Amino acid sequence: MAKGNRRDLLERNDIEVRERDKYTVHTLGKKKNSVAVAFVKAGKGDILVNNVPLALVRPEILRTKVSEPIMILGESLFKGLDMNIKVAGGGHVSQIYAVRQAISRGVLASVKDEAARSELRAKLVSYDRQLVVSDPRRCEAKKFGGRGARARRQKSYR
Amino acid sequence: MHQKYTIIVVGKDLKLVERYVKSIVKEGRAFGISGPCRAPVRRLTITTRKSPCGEGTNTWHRFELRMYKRTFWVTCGGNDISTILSKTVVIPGIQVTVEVEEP
Amino acid sequence: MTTIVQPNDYRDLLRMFNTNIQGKVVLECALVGIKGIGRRFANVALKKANIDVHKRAGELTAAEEDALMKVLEDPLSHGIPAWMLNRNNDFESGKDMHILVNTIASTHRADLERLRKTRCERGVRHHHNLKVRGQHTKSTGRR
Amino acid sequence: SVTRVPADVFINSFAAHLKNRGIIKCPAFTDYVKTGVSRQYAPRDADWFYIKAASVIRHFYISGSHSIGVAGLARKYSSLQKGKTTPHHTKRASCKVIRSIVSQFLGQKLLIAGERGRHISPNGRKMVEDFAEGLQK
Amino acid sequence: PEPINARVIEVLGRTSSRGGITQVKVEFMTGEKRQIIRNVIGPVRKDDILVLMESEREAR
Amino acid sequence: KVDYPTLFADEAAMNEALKFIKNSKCITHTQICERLRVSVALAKRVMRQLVKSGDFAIVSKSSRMTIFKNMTK
Amino acid sequence: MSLEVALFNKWPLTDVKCQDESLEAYISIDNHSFVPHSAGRWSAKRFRKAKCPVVERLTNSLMMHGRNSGKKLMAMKTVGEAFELINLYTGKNPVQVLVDAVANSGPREDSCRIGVRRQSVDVSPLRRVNIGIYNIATGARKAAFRKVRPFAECLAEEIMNAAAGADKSYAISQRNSVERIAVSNR
RNA sequence: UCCAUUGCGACAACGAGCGAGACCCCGGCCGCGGGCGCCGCGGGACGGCCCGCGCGAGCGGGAGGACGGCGGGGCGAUAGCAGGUCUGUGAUGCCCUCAGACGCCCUGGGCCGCACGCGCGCUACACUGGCGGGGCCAGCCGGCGCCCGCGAGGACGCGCGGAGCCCCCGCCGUGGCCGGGACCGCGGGCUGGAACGCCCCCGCGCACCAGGAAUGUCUUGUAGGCGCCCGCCCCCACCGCG
Repeated sequence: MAKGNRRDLLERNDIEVRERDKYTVHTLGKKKNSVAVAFVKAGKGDILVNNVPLALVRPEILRTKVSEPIMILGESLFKGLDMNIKVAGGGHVSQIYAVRQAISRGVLASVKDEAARSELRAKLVSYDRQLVVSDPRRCEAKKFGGRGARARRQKSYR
Repeated sequence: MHQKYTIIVVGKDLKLVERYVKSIVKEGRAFGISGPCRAPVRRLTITTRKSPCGEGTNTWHRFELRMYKRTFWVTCGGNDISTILSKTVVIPGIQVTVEVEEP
Repeated sequence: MTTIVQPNDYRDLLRMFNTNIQGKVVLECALVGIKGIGRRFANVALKKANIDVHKRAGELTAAEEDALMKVLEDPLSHGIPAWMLNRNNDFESGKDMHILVNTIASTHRADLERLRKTRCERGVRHHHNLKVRGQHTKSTGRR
Repeated sequence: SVTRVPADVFINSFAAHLKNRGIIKCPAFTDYVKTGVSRQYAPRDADWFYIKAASVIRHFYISGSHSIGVAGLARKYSSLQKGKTTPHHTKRASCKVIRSIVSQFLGQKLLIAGERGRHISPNGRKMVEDFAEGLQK
Repeated sequence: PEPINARVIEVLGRTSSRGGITQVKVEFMTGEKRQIIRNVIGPVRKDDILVLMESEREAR
Repeated sequence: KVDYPTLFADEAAMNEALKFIKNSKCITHTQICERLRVSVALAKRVMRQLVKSGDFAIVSKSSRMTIFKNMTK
Repeated sequence: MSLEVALFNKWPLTDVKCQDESLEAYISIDNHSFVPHSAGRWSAKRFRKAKCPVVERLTNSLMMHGRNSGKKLMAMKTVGEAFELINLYTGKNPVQVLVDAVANSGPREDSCRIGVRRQSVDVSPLRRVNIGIYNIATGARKAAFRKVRPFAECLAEEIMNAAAGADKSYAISQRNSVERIAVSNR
């Protein structure tokens, strides 16, 4: 239902103010019509999605996909960070991929050191480059000649 | 005195509708008139066959007319009806750039 | 259900209303073979009759069988809604009943006879073999 | 709370408890209903009412101070109508059962009346969270 | 008789109508080093390994 | 063309049906259906009984398919 | 290494290799996501699909016919069940079995009307592996149609029979027929 | 040489122009400003860098980058057709009709009528499935509460709000069967002055076991599958634009 670019979602005004400030880092990730917003604060370590524990997100079979940014690296740094992700857009899979992208970008920023940041960048991008850089391709239009983007209505030459 | 008045600008052309606001904000330099909310564009759409008789390959015209609009409800009662007229005179005269004031 | 070995009373081939039901299919759907009895009127009928609807047809027993017979001839006297009967109303009785295989032939037949004598439009299209409802016949269903 | 446990277990356990405690009591018209024009046949299970009620109460708890209309819940139980030699079209569920369920809940003060519709009363939130923690272990 | 696998070297381009077939100048990386010719279907590129069932065949 | 009983009359349900598998390690409702020459639901119920007995265990349960193993061998 | 990408979290991917040198570098059996899914736009290049994980290719062909076009998660589940069955029967790591099945299939000679006096030409490795995959998928699909047994059982049976080299399999039969008819035209 | 009379280099030719390009709308990255509602102004990508060639324009490979080599649309040259349109118009020449009217209006009927031939489509022939319960996310954009009724619908009162596929648990078990829903019989409602129009319920349950000669369309968010809004509209979408 949510567009993804609403001012409310982008600024995460849903959270109460006194807890809004404690989140410092801001991150973003998207795939196709899906926008995921992540706020980070250092802590004992934990993740959330749309007010849900990270484990119990229901593509089920894609749990490893939502958690790849973690098991790729060590849990050492993920231990000291806590996230409150909020996602909205089109399709379960798109939301999944956007979420993992946001996780990667957010963890990358919080390192606070540029050299180790570059080292993590090299490690992560070696694996699936589309964990940091976004995916560009997007749905295209349809022309009146046919009933699809490229397909045309069947023609009878006789 | 104070009226919680509103300013609304409605038009089709992006050029004038964007230049006119700049003059308005100039005129409201000291009366506190501030940023305008820019509403989503109301892209009206119409389609029609290009052939009056419907011969040949079926083709379609696609005309659309957008309706940009901006709102300067900032004044509210911050200004008096005395210079609300002054608000409406120093502004430039654009041929088509409809506007209306309500409290 | 919860049955592996067959009942000692297992009736392998049931019979009712001149129709025979094989005793290896689930109960609710096997009864559908009766003309005038579908699913909706099945699961409702049994339940009012205190019968398990997921047990094989071969496992029921006379007492259950006859109990189902009763609700199946005088149903309105058992709570079933009046909007559920196949014949929601009758022309001469003026009441609401449910008719079955034995007397479902004389329900479109005698209906037709009424149409004929009155010389209605609907009856004529039934005699020359034409569609009855507003239907295009220029190119539809060519024989 | 509830949000850290999947809906599959929570719904069934709360349904069993709701039947045991005698909170909701299935009426007579639960014998011969199809639950929505979209469907074709009737529910196979013998206690669908209580599952439905538990899903509804969870829905109300998740919505917080927002208010949900009887029809608003009916669009979340919509299905697809098939068997018509034409493209399938979506349809809404039934509203009478939902109405009876909310009436039964409100008669127990677990559901406060708002300006439009209703929302979860504080004691209802208490109960939902209590069962959630009780089954969390 | 045994089909011996070949190492590809230099490709002389398509040599057919409708495309599809491509020419090649393979050689035996089995230590033989016999720069012979052969014809190949589908995509192909340098360093490709091919299994010839005719140890001795020609085309041009 | 092929007709399968939905329940064993007697004996069949222990002399063999509960024994043919015993001389097996892996199985599935369809494997036995084609093997034992009977319907599927019978295999489902019988496998329930067997797992309750404890001899047969599960490896990958799902709604569509549930492979079993002969732990007691 | 820092991480060991175990497929489905049950079978290690470390010790796997195809003995055949013909297409060793054309079978990507090193880099595999923990699950067969991936959105990467493989084949955008020309030879890009050469590195795509083999299992992903395998699942991308089980949704061929129009009734199943676009359903990938079902295919992941199907492949999981198939791997359970294969490990159950044979007892060795399924991925090795899959690579053997792909290797044995894949013709080594074909008949084309070069330049119909069809002649016998050799075949590129990539076509070999693609054809092996396609033949396996279609052979499993054919049997399961209008038949009691499920798709996954057919898939497993096909893979075991192929890796066994038995001509009983559909794919091996097809390969033998093609090779022989090509020899006819040499 | 270029997808291109797009370019390099010659020549009784010299010098210009139109079309092509440039151009306008949309989308991907970044910045500023403002902000009820994400919407206004700008940067950025240019065969630019490296390596091969080629005088040459330009071709092949590798990088770095949101994007790499015409990303999708709009515009559309000269000349021409007895192509369509007098039934789109206060656009029209000449004919025909003009007080028993081809003028305008009213009541009915018809344009749907059916032994048959085919053109664009829709539903299926099932286990990669059908039924029941549950969980859940879109965009062009968008209106809701209470109470009766099985449902379609109905009486009130106010401004408030989004789905199929899919995933999970069970039943069915290769039987034209729980696949299929054409056709037909009672009944309950809506629009309208007026049902021949449209919805819902019970019942009956046609062909159809993957379709010959022949033939059509398609290269990335593409085919295919899945659904959702607008158009004409008192009611109705298997259609068309999206």
